[PDB]
Amino acid sequence: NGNIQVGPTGQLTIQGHPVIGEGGPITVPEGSEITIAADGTISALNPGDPPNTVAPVGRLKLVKAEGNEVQRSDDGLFRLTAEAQAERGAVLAADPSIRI
Amino acid sequence: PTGTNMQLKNVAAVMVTASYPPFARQGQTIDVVVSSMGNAKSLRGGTLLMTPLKGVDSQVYALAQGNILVGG
Amino acid sequence: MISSLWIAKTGLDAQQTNMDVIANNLANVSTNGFKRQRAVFEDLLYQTIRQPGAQSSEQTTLPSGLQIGTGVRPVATERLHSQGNLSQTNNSKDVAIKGQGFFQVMLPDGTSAYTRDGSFQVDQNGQLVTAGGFQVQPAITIPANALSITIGRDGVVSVTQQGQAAPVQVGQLNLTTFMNDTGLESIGENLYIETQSSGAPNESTPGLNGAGLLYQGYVETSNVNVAEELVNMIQVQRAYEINSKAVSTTDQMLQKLTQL
Amino acid sequence: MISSLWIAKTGLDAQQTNMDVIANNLANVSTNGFKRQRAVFEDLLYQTIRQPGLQIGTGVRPVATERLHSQGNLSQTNNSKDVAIKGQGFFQVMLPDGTSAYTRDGSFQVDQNGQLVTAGGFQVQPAITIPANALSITIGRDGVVSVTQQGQAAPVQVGQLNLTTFMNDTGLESIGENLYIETQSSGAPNESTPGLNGAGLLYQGYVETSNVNVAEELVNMIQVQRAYEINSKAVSTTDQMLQKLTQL
Amino acid sequence: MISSLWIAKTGLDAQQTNMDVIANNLANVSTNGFKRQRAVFEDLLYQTIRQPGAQSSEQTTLPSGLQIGTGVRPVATERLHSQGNLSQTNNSKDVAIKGQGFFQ
Amino acid sequence: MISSLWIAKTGLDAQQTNMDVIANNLANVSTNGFKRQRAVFEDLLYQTIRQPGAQSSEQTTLPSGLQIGTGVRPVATERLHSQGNLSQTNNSKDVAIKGQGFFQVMLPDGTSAYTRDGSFQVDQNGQLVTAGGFQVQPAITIPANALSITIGRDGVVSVTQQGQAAPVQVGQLNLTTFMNDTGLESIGENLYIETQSSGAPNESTPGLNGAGLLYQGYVETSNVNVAEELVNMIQVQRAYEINSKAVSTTDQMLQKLTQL
Repeated sequence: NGNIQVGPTGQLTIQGHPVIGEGGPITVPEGSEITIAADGTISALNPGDPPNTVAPVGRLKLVKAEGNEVQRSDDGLFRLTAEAQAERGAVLAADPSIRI
Repeated sequence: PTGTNMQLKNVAAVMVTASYPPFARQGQTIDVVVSSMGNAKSLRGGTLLMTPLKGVDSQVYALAQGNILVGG
Repeated sequence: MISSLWIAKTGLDAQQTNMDVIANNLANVSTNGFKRQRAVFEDLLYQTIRQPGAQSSEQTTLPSGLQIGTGVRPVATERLHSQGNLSQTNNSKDVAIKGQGFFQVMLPDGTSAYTRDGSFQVDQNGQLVTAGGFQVQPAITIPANALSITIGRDGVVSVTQQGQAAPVQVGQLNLTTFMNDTGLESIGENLYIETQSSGAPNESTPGLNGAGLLYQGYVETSNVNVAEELVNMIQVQRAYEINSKAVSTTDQMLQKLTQL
Repeated sequence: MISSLWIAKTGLDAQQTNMDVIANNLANVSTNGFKRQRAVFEDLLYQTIRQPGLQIGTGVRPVATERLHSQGNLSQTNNSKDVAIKGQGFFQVMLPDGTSAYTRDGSFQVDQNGQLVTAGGFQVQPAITIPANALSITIGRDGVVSVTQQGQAAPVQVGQLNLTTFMNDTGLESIGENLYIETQSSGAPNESTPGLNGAGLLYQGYVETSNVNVAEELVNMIQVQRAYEINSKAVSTTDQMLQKLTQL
Repeated sequence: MISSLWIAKTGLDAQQTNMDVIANNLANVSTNGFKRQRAVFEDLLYQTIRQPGAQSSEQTTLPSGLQIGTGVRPVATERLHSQGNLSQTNNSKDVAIKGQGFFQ
Repeated sequence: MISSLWIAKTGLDAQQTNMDVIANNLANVSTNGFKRQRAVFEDLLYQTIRQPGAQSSEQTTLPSGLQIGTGVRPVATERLHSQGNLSQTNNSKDVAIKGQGFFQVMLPDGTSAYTRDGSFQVDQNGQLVTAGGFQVQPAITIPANALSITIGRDGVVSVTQQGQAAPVQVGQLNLTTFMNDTGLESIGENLYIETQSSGAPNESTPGLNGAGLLYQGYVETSNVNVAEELVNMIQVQRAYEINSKAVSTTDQMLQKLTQL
């Protein structure tokens, strides 16, 4: 689900779950316009300011996992199977080849 | 160059306040309070660069520089 | 209900405004002291969608991203304050301006208006008024038994009475100049009033620091160039054609969606 | 569900975007100093099916519109205050909030206290102060604005009209009313005198007309209408196939 | 809307300027000490769709590329300062100049 | 969206480029030292499909396969550098070239352009400049109290002073000739800048090596032949109408394909 929604405090949540970036959960400046990039780079623009101040604030963590390595949990979110957990670690390393 | 665009993100302009203690002698150290002045999100692990602390008479009575401790 | 239809509607309205300006310019060809008007348009807003200059990828940025524009809207109509060609009507009371000045008149309300037209008459009381009966400042009083009225280049109005070899001065016609001449509010009746965008009225003698010279027996006709108006009429007609075609094309597209 | 409705929908939306661009180009055919826009379409992600080799598409999505920065035709205004640009360059105009925008519309006026402003009233950098008793305003090819006064037999120098040149003219942000602001894709606004360092020249009494060619827009409208009809037919076919499926 | 239309529009203004100059010259036939005007025109902008002399290949160069031009513009209206014919009015107060001087 | 429509699009736009060439030639009829332009068109791509020459039936080749072509593109516009008709204006400052030479002019930015318009003026310092204020090279300076200026057909310039019965040479007007005169880039203002396709500037005094002869009191009028322009109008209109007819036919075919 790519339907990302901002909060009044500025954090990125998907279905109420905060989005995970390279610095952990993604927090974006409050009241800013966001442009996700082909590699997940998040650029924040403050309204009123000139377009010269567009500066990135983080990067979405995009991971690659086939259907064999993921099993659905009871809350609708997929997670690594035990084998795949022991093979590729508990925390998946982000793949830079993923386009978005 | 005078005509250029610098868009920093790791630098904040701050005001430093301190108390000049009674019978203070040169070379002694005092505590300072560092407060941000414009649209800065945080001062978590910043370092205060050389700052001259003026009095009411606009004379330098102390020189301030150190690492800021923010609660967290 | 669909964006392209609003954009084409705005285009149609702008072209209709241009045609209205053209028709107004052509309707005032015979008006003395008339200045032709030209409208200037601007585009309206721009939908952001994808902010250009954003990070397209960690090391690269988006060059000239996706901006969707709205229609068009007229900014303002500017006058062309240029010396309209002069004409000899051989009348002692018609006055024309060679430079950049204006005549001052008083409205019945007590306020002061400014007119460049110099077709003047005399009322029953002997004061110099315009064609609409408004009393021209500074209130030159023509006496009962006048034989000839002489208005010089510097604005002196003199009357030659019977049997006197010297002429009797009865007033002094001054001209008002503005910093911004196009900023005046036209109320019709060949009258312009001062606004805050037209600076302040600076009174001056006709021949001094930039007021024009007054010519007696001359009238300043309109500066409307008619061949330009015909070519612009052709242009406006073709543009209205194209905008109406855009509207019709959008109409044809929505029909297929209804049919779906 | 999983089908072709979305493919066709993404297609229609692209034709709608192209038609919006065409309508914007046509509506601004009378604006002075307007650069036509062209929308670039470039397809979505592909789904790969593995054999014991084939890739299915997903649709089309608009990426970025480009403004064509060619030199438009000049027309006549016989107004001494209007200047057009021969070459590549932008007039710098100061917005009320303080940030400087860049415009190519050369139709200027003098405001109530001197000062050269655009048609919207915003002041034009470098600031000019025209004297009140000016008889004729002359703007030279190299941007020197000289003013003649009655009596003195020599014109008085007032100001220089500097042109701001960007290395990438397409990346400027169009803020609306015939104004562009610099962006990260069009950085380093280079101020120069007109005529040197690649800056354009100035023609006084002329204004630069729009860049919109008409035939391209009309034929593109024909193509957009017909492609929209095609995508609508595809949507209808998918609808009928799903209707036949559900009736089982 | 069409470039050809703008080019013709200018040309029309240029010819109207020529006509106005001719009319003004004819209107001042009997005036003494008059200098007839003459208008000079020049090329307007030149759209460089294809650059003349562009290096199309590493060996061949494109000669005289696509230089689509815009209309015309009058450079100026210059007066022809030449000695007009002298005429004898036979008045003591009438003076005429033979060379290139001016009365102040 | 369909091939025939793209081919017809090239067609309309190219007949317009013609139309622009015709309009540019017409607008500069009164321009002195103007050269008329002519556009050249070429064929666009040709889709191979069946390859012509490929062997069918082992011993029989296939002649003239499906070379389906795309539309048209204009190659370039070439100026017709021919001698325009000389017009006598009886002026000491108008110079006309009768051969194949160019005057050299210095732009204030440092570089040099080349012009054929010979209407020269004198600035406040006495230099011979172009009507646009650009200073001619070499650099003819004219004395203050000049009574008559004589420009010979050899390019020598003489000034007759008072009290001197013998004219004094104050300069020498040279002509610049090029290998290829069509390769000069026209920058407007009757000025050409040298390009790499026009060789290098060859200086020559008027009468030798080919440079033309300079006439005083004459101006080289434009070589635009106008009846040819009208006949070209009639074609540029009929061809555009026919290409639009092709567009309409393709539109009808696509409409019936869609409606079914």
